[PDB]
Amino acid sequence: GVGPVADNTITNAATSPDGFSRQAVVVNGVTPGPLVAGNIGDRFQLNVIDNLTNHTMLKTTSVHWHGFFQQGTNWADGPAFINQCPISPGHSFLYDFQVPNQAGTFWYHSHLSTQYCDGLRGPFVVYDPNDPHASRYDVDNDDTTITLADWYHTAAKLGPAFPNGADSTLINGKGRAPSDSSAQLSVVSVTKGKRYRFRLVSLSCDPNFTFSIDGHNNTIIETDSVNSQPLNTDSIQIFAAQRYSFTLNANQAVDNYWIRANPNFGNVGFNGGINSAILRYDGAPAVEPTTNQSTSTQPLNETNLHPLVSTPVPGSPAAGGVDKAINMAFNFNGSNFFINGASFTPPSVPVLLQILSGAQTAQDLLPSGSVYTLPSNASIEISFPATAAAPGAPHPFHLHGHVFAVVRSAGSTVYNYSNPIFRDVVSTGTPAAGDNVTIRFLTNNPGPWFLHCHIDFHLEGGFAVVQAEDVPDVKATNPVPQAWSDLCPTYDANAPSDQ
Ligand SMILES: *[C@@H]1O[C@H](CO)[C@@H](O[C@@H]2O[C@H](CO)[C@@H](O[C@@H]3O[C@H](CO[C@H]4O[C@H](CO)[C@@H](O)[C@H](O[C@H]5O[C@H](CO)[C@@H](O)[C@H](O)[C@@H]5O)[C@@H]4O)[C@@H](O)[C@H](O)[C@@H]3O)[C@H](O)[C@H]2NC(C)=O)[C@H](O)[C@H]1NC(C)=O
Ligand SMILES: *[C@@H]1O[C@H](CO)[C@@H](O[C@@H]2O[C@H](CO)[C@@H](O[C@@H]3O[C@H](CO)[C@@H](O)[C@H](O)[C@@H]3O)[C@H](O)[C@H]2NC(C)=O)[C@H](O)[C@H]1NC(C)=O
Ligand SMILES: *[C@@H]1O[C@H](CO)[C@@H](O)[C@H](O)[C@H]1NC(C)=O
Ligand SMILES: *[C@@H]1O[C@H](CO)[C@@H](O)[C@H](O)[C@H]1NC(C)=O
Ligand SMILES: [Cu+2]
Ligand SMILES: [Cu+2]
Ligand SMILES: [Cu+2]
Ligand SMILES: [Cu+2]
Repeated sequence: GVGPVADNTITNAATSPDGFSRQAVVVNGVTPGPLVAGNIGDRFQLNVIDNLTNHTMLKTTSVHWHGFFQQGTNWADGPAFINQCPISPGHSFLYDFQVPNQAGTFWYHSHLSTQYCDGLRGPFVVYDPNDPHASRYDVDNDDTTITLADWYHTAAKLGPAFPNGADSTLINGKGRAPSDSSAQLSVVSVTKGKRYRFRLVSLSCDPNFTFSIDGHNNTIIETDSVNSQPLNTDSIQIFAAQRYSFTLNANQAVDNYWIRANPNFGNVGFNGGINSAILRYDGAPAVEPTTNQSTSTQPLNETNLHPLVSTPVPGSPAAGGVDKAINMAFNFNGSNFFINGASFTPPSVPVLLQILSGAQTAQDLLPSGSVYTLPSNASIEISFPATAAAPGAPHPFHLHGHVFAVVRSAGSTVYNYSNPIFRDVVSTGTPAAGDNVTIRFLTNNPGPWFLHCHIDFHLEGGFAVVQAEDVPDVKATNPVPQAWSDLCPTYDANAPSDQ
């Protein structure tokens, strides 16, 4: 829609995606924000204009472009106090980066506190003119992007620290809450006889969703920005921050069909058309579907996903057969999450600025115990053993600046060192199954990269660490613009009520 070169204006506005009016953080007037798009090889120049006025939802902001490597532009990655100080109200900041070696489905969101739950989130697509999946579909545009979101009637800072589900699931920005069962539902239009590349994006801040379309099967062709071999499914459980592209063939009778996105907790099911949208074939009447849900007989299993092209797993085919192995031991005390004994507290000086100011060892870098220094050009293995010590399972963990191989998926005891799927957000599963979800990546990208649970309320509680990669090369590799250098002084000069 907008981009690669565009203004993104951030404001507070009244919205009613489920008929319930509340103040939210919006992008160019809307939540979810507009589709940002471009092509592989593009330079993106996204000018984020901070016109926020509401301290409760934060007047400052910082935008993360989810899934992008940001090689040589660590400064524009987004996480507050990791890669930048927040943009201040009444100021603008230009995110200027390239996407030379990636295509697929991404998203953007505030990476400051829990601000993205309040509305600052939208889809981001990078098209491939030579897309290897192009022969599998006919249509791929603005109207084939499907966004999923949890929506709350009480703002992130005003409700419980860990809410027990959303008031409504939104599909393409609309959904129903119990307060209004006649609220406008989103309609996705299809012309019979065409195949559509639907890009499913979870903008969720907490819950995962089990996505299905009545009377239609789906062919998965992309997993978080990674091209997969075609996998036919009839349902997709999608965790917060994950993406899938699936091909839908509009080959059924001209009719209305229920699109379903059932959350794992909160208001579950479909009473009164909650958790629902409409698949309308051209020529079908402007009414609700009356189609019935069928049992999923081909649900998506992550272990069934494999890259479209041969993609070697970092290291050697053995447990710990890497240059560096890291285990993440989880703890939770009622209010804060801990990884290996440390609950993340954002430092005063952004980690990247600390590095630029000379800090290159874990010892010198702040916060103490939360920063892991990684060797350059090395294979890394990280395990996230599921434990009842950290409730809120299944936790979807996300690694910035990298795609990783999922050598062991949730609900599986298999270690796949041959052809596992690569992605950027992974469910760590449940302690009930004795899950030990394990990932592998190569250190090809100098800079500090955030590694955290993508349930934003959990991130807020400190469920995060920093992977500081190739620290002695970070400054030379990531030259910073004057505008970036100016962010921290401006932010630190703010009255705390203007934050
Ligand atoms: C900054 O942002 C924060 C967070 O978004 C705002 O916090 C809100 O604070 C107020 C208290 O001042 C709370 O108000 C409560 O709202 C309850 C629900 O209100 C809805 O339902 C009402 C009955 O149907 C309806 O009248 C009301 O509409 C009105 O308010 C809307 C905005 O909320 C507005 O868009 C409409 O035009 C209309 O004026 C709501 O739809 C209500 O039941 C309580 O009695 C109480 O009034 C809010 O809950 C807080 N919001 C959230 C999301 O948590 C804060 O106001 C913002 N500051 C400024 C200056 O805007
Ligand atoms: C989506 O994929 C599923 C799973 O492959 C398909 O379900 C299959 O549908 C066929 C045809 O409807 C079923 O076979 C038929 O069964 C009925 C009743 O037993 C019988 O009367 C017919 O003669 C025929 O054999 C099949 O059982 C079923 N498979 C499973 C495992 O559920 C579905 O058709 C696909 N949907 C579309 C629209 O492509
Ligand atoms: C949890 O631990 C943090 C320190 O990391 C502390 O600030 C907080 O008070 C604790 N909360 C409890 C005891 O629930
Ligand atoms: C998970 O895997 C790591 C590394 O292989 C291992 O050290 C750890 O003990 C495992 N945890 C569990 C609970 O299986
Ligand atoms: Cu993200
Ligand atoms: Cu990210
Ligand atoms: Cu979590
Ligand atoms: Cu992040």
